[PDB]
Parts: sequence; structure tokens; C-alpha cells
Amino acid sequence: AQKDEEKMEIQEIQLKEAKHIAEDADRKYEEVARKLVIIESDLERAEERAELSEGKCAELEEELKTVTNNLKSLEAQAEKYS
Amino acid sequence: AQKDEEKMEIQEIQLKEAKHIAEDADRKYEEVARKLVIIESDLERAEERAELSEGKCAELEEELKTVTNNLKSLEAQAEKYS
Amino acid sequence: DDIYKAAVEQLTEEQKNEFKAAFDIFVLGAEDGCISTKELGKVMRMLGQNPTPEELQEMIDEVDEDGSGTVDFDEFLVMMVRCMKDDSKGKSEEELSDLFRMFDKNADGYIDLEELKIMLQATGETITEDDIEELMKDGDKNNDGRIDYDEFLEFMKGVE
Amino acid sequence: DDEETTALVCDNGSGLVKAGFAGDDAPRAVFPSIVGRPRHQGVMVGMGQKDSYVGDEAQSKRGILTLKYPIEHGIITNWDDMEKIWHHTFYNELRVAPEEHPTLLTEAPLNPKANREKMTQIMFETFNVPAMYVAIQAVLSLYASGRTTGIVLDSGDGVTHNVPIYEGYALPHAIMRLDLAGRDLTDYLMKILTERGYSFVTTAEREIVRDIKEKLCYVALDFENEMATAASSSSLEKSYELPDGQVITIGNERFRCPETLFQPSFIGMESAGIHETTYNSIMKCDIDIRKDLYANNVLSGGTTMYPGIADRMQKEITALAPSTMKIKIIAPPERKYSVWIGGSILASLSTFQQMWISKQEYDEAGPSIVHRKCF
Amino acid sequence: DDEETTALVCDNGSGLVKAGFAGDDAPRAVFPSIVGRPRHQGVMVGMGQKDSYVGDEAQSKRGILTLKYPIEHGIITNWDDMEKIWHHTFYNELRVAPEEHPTLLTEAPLNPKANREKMTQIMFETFNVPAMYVAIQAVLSLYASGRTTGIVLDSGDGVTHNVPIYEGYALPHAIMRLDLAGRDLTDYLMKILTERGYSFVTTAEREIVRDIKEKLCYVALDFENEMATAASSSSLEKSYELPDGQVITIGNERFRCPETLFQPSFIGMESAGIHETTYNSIMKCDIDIRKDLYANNVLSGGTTMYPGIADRMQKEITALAPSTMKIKIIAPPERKYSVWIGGSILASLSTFQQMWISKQEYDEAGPSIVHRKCF
Amino acid sequence: ISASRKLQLKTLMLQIAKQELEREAEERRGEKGRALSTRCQPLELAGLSFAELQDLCRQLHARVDKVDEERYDVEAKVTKNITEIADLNQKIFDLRGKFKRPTLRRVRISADAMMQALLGARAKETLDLRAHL
Amino acid sequence: GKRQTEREKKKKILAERRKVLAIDHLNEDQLREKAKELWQSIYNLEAEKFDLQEKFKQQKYEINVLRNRINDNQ
Ligand SMILES: Nc1ncnc2c1ncn2[C@@H]1O[C@H](COP(=O)(O)OP(=O)(O)O)[C@@H](O)[C@H]1O
Ligand SMILES: Nc1ncnc2c1ncn2[C@@H]1O[C@H](COP(=O)(O)OP(=O)(O)O)[C@@H](O)[C@H]1O
Ligand SMILES: [Mg+2]
Ligand SMILES: [Mg+2]
Repeated sequence: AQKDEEKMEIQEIQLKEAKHIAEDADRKYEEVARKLVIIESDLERAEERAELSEGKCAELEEELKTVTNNLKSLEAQAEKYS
Repeated sequence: AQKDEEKMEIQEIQLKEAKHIAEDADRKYEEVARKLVIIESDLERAEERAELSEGKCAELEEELKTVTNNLKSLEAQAEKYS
Repeated sequence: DDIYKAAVEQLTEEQKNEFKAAFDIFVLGAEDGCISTKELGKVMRMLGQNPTPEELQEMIDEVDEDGSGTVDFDEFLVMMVRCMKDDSKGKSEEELSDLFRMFDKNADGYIDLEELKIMLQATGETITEDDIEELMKDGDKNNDGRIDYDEFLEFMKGVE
Repeated sequence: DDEETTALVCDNGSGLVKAGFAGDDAPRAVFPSIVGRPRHQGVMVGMGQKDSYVGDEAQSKRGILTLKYPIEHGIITNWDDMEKIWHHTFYNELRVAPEEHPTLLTEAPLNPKANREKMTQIMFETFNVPAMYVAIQAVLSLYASGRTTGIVLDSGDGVTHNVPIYEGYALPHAIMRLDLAGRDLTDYLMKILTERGYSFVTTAEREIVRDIKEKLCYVALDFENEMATAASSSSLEKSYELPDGQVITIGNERFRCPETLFQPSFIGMESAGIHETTYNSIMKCDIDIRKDLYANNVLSGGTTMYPGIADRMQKEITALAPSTMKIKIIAPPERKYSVWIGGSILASLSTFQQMWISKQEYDEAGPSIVHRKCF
Repeated sequence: DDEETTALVCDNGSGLVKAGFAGDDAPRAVFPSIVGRPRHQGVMVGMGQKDSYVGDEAQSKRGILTLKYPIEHGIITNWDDMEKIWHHTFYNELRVAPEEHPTLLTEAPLNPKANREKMTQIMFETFNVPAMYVAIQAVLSLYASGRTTGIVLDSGDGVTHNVPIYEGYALPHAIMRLDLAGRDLTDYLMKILTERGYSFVTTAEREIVRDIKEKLCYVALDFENEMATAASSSSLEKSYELPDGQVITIGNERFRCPETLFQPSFIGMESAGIHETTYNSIMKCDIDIRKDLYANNVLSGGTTMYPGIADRMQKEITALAPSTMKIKIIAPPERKYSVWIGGSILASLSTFQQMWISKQEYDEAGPSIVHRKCF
Repeated sequence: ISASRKLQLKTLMLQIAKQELEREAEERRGEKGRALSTRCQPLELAGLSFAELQDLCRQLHARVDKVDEERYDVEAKVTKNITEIADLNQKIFDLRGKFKRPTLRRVRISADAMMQALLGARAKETLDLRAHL
Repeated sequence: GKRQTEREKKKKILAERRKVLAIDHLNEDQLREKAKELWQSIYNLEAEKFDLQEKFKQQKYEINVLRNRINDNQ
């Protein structure tokens, strides 16, 4: 019975240490979750703004093409009327 | 002595649960570490490429302005020709 | 501001019990006499409940601006306020709406950079590297030179 | 709390009953849904032996019981046992009489009508609730993610169903319900463990095989490479201690059990995996909302908790989908209770407060009221 | 601005509603005129789902709506929807109450009387404007060109009409109104796309086909040579990315869709193309103003924006017309908004300020006032 | 880049903005007092019979009724503005703010703080059942 | 919208506040007191209406910023 009491108290201090380790892990978990949420939100915004920029670039490119071609044709016609 | 032994068994199961907590915490934490790093790298790249597109779009704006002016000139020439 | 109101509201049934328990548990003395002026960190370690890190950082920094290194009973109440979630919780959104209206008293449809410039001129705060940098980051959130309402709306959100 | 009246958000499920009051973060009581009569004779007198242990009590005395689930595939096959489970849930795990609380059950899509009608008849006659409402298990999981669009794959333990939703308008013609789920994976794992010598037969040992599946199995990113690696090295063999000793070593059974999800030909099912029924469910939708569904694919349910599934599924869909669309798979850490969290949110809404099936309405139209406007 | 009172130059059109205050260069708000009720059931509660999305809002939620234009061919077939469109235009796109602003609607030539009378009755009773005036859509397009003579071909999206005008005196016996327009070209393009495998059926996918038509189609200078070239080489095949991927390649469908304008036999219409109804409209005029009409042919309306139409039409008319006359086709770059620019100019005139139909006049003679002196 | 300086500048800007808002509120109170002062009618009560008193009362009541009518019209206009603002707010909510429900709830009450009590009670029940024999 | 019902409601509310007095239901001093009471009520109403006008100005601010944001969406 004496030996068993010894083992009981040893396991008792071990259990307290275990609980503390558990709480520390819990706090770390909450922290990392917060960080991940923030960074993912930033990812959303970054992707969306990239898309906006790409679309606008496309539209401006097309308009440039059209107007340039019209100008070239009218230049040819100016020479013709000369 | 029997009561003490029962106490010991209880402590044993609790220690088991604590180690279980430790392992699951570590696993989830490593997972979130992986996700964090991947998200961060991709966010960096996306911001870079979006800014690149923005610069190209501004250049396109200037090009379009040049073309518009030249078309105005050619149109005036053609109408006077008429 | 809300800090004084929080210090006054420290006197309650729950936080008083927390303060009494902390005093009875890990405020006794009988140390080696090192003069542990940094016992606020010891209280944080013995708390068992870690609050938002902003509260702890502000408690460490903003108090004893004179460097006294000594804490009064009123400072005990302030620390216990920092323990629980006694924050104003980002003030009132009505305050943010009224601030945005006062900024748009000229009816510009958004907070122009002139508004922040004149407010900074009135307050006289030293123009550091973060000065103007923050204004350009928030106003040009789209990085296109246009300042939208949501930019400073969310910028002023989440703080008191 | 105090005055006022809170709603009971029960969620029958199939394998774990999750319940709790509306407005919280997690279910109050989660316990397996098994009812096991004793099977041996019993010689001690006055031991106080009951005739049926339900819930979590029968997971501790399972050595001398014959556990039998009352819900096979979403549908309920044994109404007396289900009534017993509900009675236990209300009175012993929550300790709130149902006479003073609205209830919000959940039901899989495309289930038989008679099941739903019997459920409402029981809730109104036996337990005598004030008002109950039945909701589809996928809309709640979409609530919990805080979205309003997206196609949700809710791979529970009974049945896997895939409900696409856009802007709050569900698409009833694009629901693809498949009956492969966690239970079939447990049976297949129990069947392939026999290739090493371990034989589990008793209905009690199915629980041990379920624990093995939960703790060890994972979904391989690429199946053939893993099959080749596990056949040469020995870096995968993880051991596990049975409830009595005699540790066992699981080799390439680790990623072969959950691979059945993506190749249902393993258990003889004809249909395509969960990686291709999602793409088919998307392609049945209109041509203009496919980008949003591609970008907001949501995972839920217990069985989607395998380590490494959110990458395998994304790789598969990216292989199937057009190269331009962005494929994103939302896998919140609170996957298991996603349906119940969504149920709590829905029950806590003010706009929803007039959709309950009030008892006087049931008295006027009978149990067939559930199919009517109050859905 | 300030005191004083500005006029609202609305322009109903058929396909795009263009509006804005009088005296500017471009319409303030341009948005499609479609009203689409949702068609699916809707399961999310409290999402704030409206019963009808109008204007540009229904071009973003078109995946779950059934868009339906309220104006078929110039005439208005669904008065409630048109009233809804007007209410949206006044209150949300311009944010000016109609109680303090005159309005200047536009109407195609040769339209039913009841349409015009109902339009004025609505504007005076529901919106309660101070004074409204209805003008023919071609005279405005002639205003915008700064001319005072010329024959204007206003090929809108609903109806193509060809009003000749000389020295400010319109010739009512020479108006040739033809009902082929942009909508029929969209339907014909949607019908010939099926020859490659692409099937668009839903009323939402008509918008996608319209976008294809706008961005890719062009009018061929010579039809047979283009048909021969597209059948040998592959220099014409331009690709286009659908709203979900799966790029498509348009071959000789590019110049076959807008060719219907010059050969209305493609869609089964009997009449002659827009190249020959202009010549017929000229030949009905007197013998002494034909040279001026030949020299001042004006193009307007959206559908005349196809790349290469101002040359095909000139070639065709030069083929038809006598060899001595000079054929000139005025095609301003601001073709689409030409009618609205002309409307702004007309509303900004001082001489026109006493032609409005004042409300007291309507109260004395009823809605039939519009056919009277105040035209 | 300087987090400490960023926080200091944000706090000083918030405080000075609050002071300016309070100054604006005081200005508004002064303007309201001026409006109340200038809205009074200069009236005389010397050498007027009770018939004139009743006539003045009826005239003042008519003016009060006109002011009330104008106030009700402005209240209706502001109510319409409030309705359209709420419409825009729900538009923003469905565009972006759909995540309000997983924010409006109660968490960390007993499940996150009282969890070992179940195991303790189970062990105590097992011990009591053992001691029953 | 539906100005007839709005007009009817406004007229009904005004008729509710039709504080018409009789001949021998008050005194001359009482009549002056009633006039001053109406004056004070009108002044409180004017303060409330000025606050309402400021709130409507802020509503206009919100309207323009919200329409700007919605246009910025596209
Ligand atoms: N951590 C886990 N890893 C792998 N599988 C799991 C895990 N947790 C639960 N499961 C599987 O999911 C099932 C529980 O699913 P659940 O979502 O409770 O079903 P229901 O929809 O009926 O509630 C269990 O039978 C188990 O097989
Ligand atoms: N850039 C373009 N190229 C070809 N077709 C166009 C273009 N823009 C518009 N259209 C066609 O013209 C129609 C719009 O015509 P519009 O002038 O707005 O009609 P309305 O007279 O009713 O205003 C659209 O339906 C489209 O089919
Ligand atoms: Mg489930
Ligand atoms: Mg037109």
C-alpha cells in the first residue's frame, strides 16, 4: 500500500503537468487559427484585385487594337485622296 | 491498498488522455503551419502579378490617348479633303 | 476615454472575486527580496487565462509612463480590468458613423486626404515614416488613387 | 438565460446523435446512436440489469451486447428503437422536457416521404413538442460556413449527398445522392484487414474497426505511387493496440480503406467517386453559375475528416474542370459539427421564427403537413 | 447648376434604356431593359430575396432568373414591367423625383396609337411629371449629326426604320419601317451556332450569344468571296471564352449572322435588305431632292456598329444608284447614343420650350392630346 | 513600418477626432438654440379683447398645424431614406456580410471550460457501483 | 408611391392635432398659457426636426457613399 501511494502521488503530479501542457496547446491552437483566418482573407482580396486589373488590361488592349486599325485605314484613304 | 490502486488506475487513464491530447495538438499545428506557408507564398505571388498587370494597363491608357489624338487629326484631314 | 470607465467598472462581483483569488494565491511575498517590480508578467503567468495580447501589451506599455516600477491599488484594479474582457469592444459603431459624417461634412462622398491632413495638422503629431504611409495605404487600398468609404470604414472598425 | 423560450436543435444523423440548445457553438451531448439488448443469460440476481442500453452507455458494456443502429442509410428502419433514442436524448442527455421547446430535426435529401411523416407524427404525439421543423442537412452546412452560394458535399456516415446552391436558390434538379459513406468504409476496412490475419466479426468489434479507421487511415494524394511505396519500404506501417493487447500493424490498408470514396468499384458499387459526382452535379447547373460553384466548393460531414482529402479532391476536380476556372475547397476545422452549428444559426434567426409547424396546424391537416408550404 | 429646371431626356429603346439630364454629352445611366423573376424555390431564409430584379442587377443574377424584355418590336407588350422599368430608371439610376422634371420620351415611327397614349397616361398619372413630349427616334438622330437634311437609317435592336428628311420637312409618305433588328440577328446567330455543337437555349444564354455577336461578328464587304475564303483557309476562326471556360471557335458564322441585314431571306423574311429599302425610300421622294439625300445618308442606332458596314452599304447603294450621283454614308463614332444626344440637343433648345404637353392641357383633353397639335 | 508609432498616431487621431466631433456637437446645440430663439413670433397682448385673443389663438393653432404638417412630411421623407438605406445595407450584407450568423451566437460557456467533470462523475459512478457489492 | 393614402394619413394626423378650443372652456390667462404651451411644443418640435434634418443629411452621405461603393463593385 505504501508503494502504491508513492505511485499515486507521482502520477498525480504527472497529471497536473499534463493539464498544463494541454492548456498551452489549446492557446497555441486558437492563436494559429486567428492567423490563418487573417491571411486567407488577404488572399481573397489579393486574388480579386488581380482579376479586376487583368480584365481592365484586356479591355484597354482591345480598344487600342480597334482604334489603331481604323486610324491606319483612314491614313491609307488620306493618301488615296491626295 | 485497494483504494490506492484504484486511484493509480485512474491516474494512468488520465495520463493516457493527456498524451493523446499532445499528439493531436501537434498534428493539427503542423497542418496549419503548412497551410500558412502555402497561403503566404501564393499571396505574395498574386500581389506581384496584379501590380504588373496594373502597370501594363497604365501603359495601355497612354497608348490609347496617342491613338485617339492621331485619329482626330486624320479625321480633320479627310473632311477637309471632302 | 473608456479606460477610466473600465477602471471604475472593475468593481463588480466576478472581477473582485478574481482579484481576491489572485491575491490569496500568488500575492504573498516571502521571496528572496529581489524587488520583483515586473510581477505583472508573473500575474499573467499565474492567471491561467491569457487575454487578447493587445490588452497585455497596452498594460505593460501605457502604465507607469514615468517608469515608476511600482503599482498602486488603483493599478491593481487596472490590471484586473486587463485580465477580464472589460474592453469597450471597439467603442460604438455610431461613433464611427458620426466620425465619417464629420469628415464628410463637405459632402465629398468619402474621406478625402485633405481631411486626414488637416486633422493631423490640428493634432500636431510628428510626421514619422508611418505618417502619410498609412494614409496612402488606406486611401489607395485599391492602389488606384481613389478613396472609397469601405476602406476607412473597415480601417476604423475593430478598434476603440 | 431565463424567460423566453429556446429551441432544441436535434440532429439525428446516422452514427452520432448531436443535440443542443439553439445559439451555442457546439452540441451539448454527442453520443453514438446504438441500442443494444443483452444476449447472454445473466446469473447475478438483483444486479439491476436493464433490457436495453442506449447511447454512450452501450459503448462501455458492448462486450455482452448486440449493438444495432436504428438508422441504416438516412432512412429509419426500426421506429421503436429510434423513439427510444429520442427519449434518451431529451430526458437524460439534456434533461429538458419536450413540452416546452421547439425542435429542429434534420433529414437527408431525397429520402422517403413516410420517414419524414412518421418523424413528425412521433414528435407531435409521443413527445408532444410545441412545434417542429425539418431541414435538409446540406443547407445548414452552408449556413455554418457563412456563405450564401456554393456546392456542399456532406459525406456523413449513412449517406453522401451533394446539394448545389446559388444565391440562396437551391437547384432541385442537381442533387446527386450517393449511398457510400462511413459505414461502408468501416465494413470494407474490416474486410481487408482479414488479409493479414485479423478477423473481426462480432457487431461489437465493428466499433474497434471504426476506431482503427478513425485513428490511422488517411487519403493518399496519388494512389499508385502510394501503392508502390508501401510495397517496397516499411515507413507506413503504423501499429495500434487492441482493447486487450496484441498490437496489430496496418500496412497499405491505411490508404486503401478511404480510397473507396474515389473508386466505389472497390466495394462493387457502380457509381463514380465523390470526386466526379461533384463535377457532374456542377455540370447540371446553368452555364453562368458554374464559376461561383467551382470557387466555393464546401466540405462537411464526419467522413470528410480524413487527413489529406482536401488536397486529393482539389487535384481531381482540377483535372476534370476547365483549366481557367479556379478550384477552391472550403474545409473548416469544425467539419464534424458543421451541420449542427448551421442548425443553431438557423434556429436563432428572427426571420425564421414564423416557419415552425405549429401544433394547431398539424391538428388541422394531419402529418402530411410537412410536405406542404411549411417544408 | 442650381435654380431653374432641367429636363429628363429618357429614351426607352428596346434592349438598352438610355437616360440623362438634358444638355450633356452622354446618357447618365445605360442599362439593359429586362425584368426577371426568380424561377427556382429558394431555401435560405432571410437572404433578402426580392421578387423581381430589373435593369443591370438582373444581368448579374441571370443564372437563376428568367429575363423577359418588356418591349418586343418598338411596341410595349407588358405594361406593368415597363412601369417597373421606368420607376427604377427615375428613382435609382438618376435619383430625381419626376414631380419636378419634364420628360422627353422617344418612339419609333408607325407605331400603334394605343402604345403612345398609354405611355403619356402613365407618365401623367403614375409618375405625375409636369410635362412630357414624345418625339420620333429618327429626327433626333438627325439633330445629333448637326445636319438639317438627309435620310437616316436607325437600325436599333427592336425595329429598323428609315425616315427621309429634307430642309426640316419630313416626308411622311416615304418612311419604310422594317422589323428586322438586333434581336432577330441574335436569334439567328443562336440558331446557326448549333451547326458546330454549341446549343444555347435558356433565356439567360441569349445574353451570352448577344455578347458573342457584339464582340466577334462583322459585316463582309463581299459575301461570296468571304464564304469561299472561310471554307479553304482558317484565318477567320476566332475563339471566345464562355462564362465558365470551354472556349468556342466561330468560323464562317462571323459574317453570316450580320449578313441577314442585307438578305432578310435568311430568317425567312420576304422584304429586301437595309441596302435596298434605303434606295426605295429615296426613290419615293421627289425628283429634285434625291441628290441631297444621296449625299447625306446617315447611319444611327446600335446595330449599325458592325465593323465594315459603312463600306458594304455604300458599295450596295452605289451599285443601285445612278452612276453620276455621289453616295456618302455618315457614320459618326458615337452611333449608339446618337438618338439620345439629339434628344438632349432638342430639349436644350429655347424655341422648343413651348411645345411640351403641359399637364393642364392633358386634364382638358385626355390622353388623346398626343395626336393633336402637340405631336 | 513603426508599429508603436502607428498605434500612437492612430490613438492621437482618434482622440483629436473625438474632440472635433464634440466641438461639432456643441456647435449644433448652439445652432439649435439659435433656431429656437429666432422661431418665436413677436406678439403683443396690450389692448386686445378676448375675441382678439381667440382669433390670435386660432391663427397660432393654424401655424402650429402647418408646422406639424411640414414636420410629418419631412418625417415621411426621412423614413423613406431610412428604408432605402436599410435596403442598401442588406445589399451589402448579401454581397459580403453573409457571415453574421456564425458571429451572432454564444460560445465558450461550459463546453470549453467544464469538460473533465463528465469523466470524474463517470469514475465516481463506477467506484460507487463497485462498492455497492 | 400612392400619394393618396399618404395625404389621407397626414390629414388625419393634422385633424388629431386640430386643437380647436371652445368659448367658456378656458380663461384669457389660461388662453395665454395655452399659447405659450403651443409655442414651447413647437420649439421642441423644431429642435427635433433640425436633428431630423441633420440625420437626413447623414442619410444622404450614406446614400452617396453606398451608391459609389456599389458602382465600384463592377
Ligand atoms: N476524425 C475522423 N477521421 C475519420 N473518420 C471519422 C472521424 N470522425 C468521424 N469519422 C467517421 O464519420 C462518422 C461520423 O459521421 P457523422 O458526421 O457523425 O455522421 P452523421 O451525419 O450521421 O452525424 C463515423 O462513423 C466515422 O466513421
Ligand atoms: N458594338 C456593337 N457591335 C455590334 N452590335 C451591337 C454593338 N452594340 C450594340 N449592338 C447591338 O445593338 C443592340 C442595342 O441597340 P440600341 O441602339 O441600344 O437599341 P435601342 O434603339 O433600343 O436603344 C444590342 O442588342 C446589340 O445586339
Ligand atoms: Mg450529417
Ligand atoms: Mg434606338
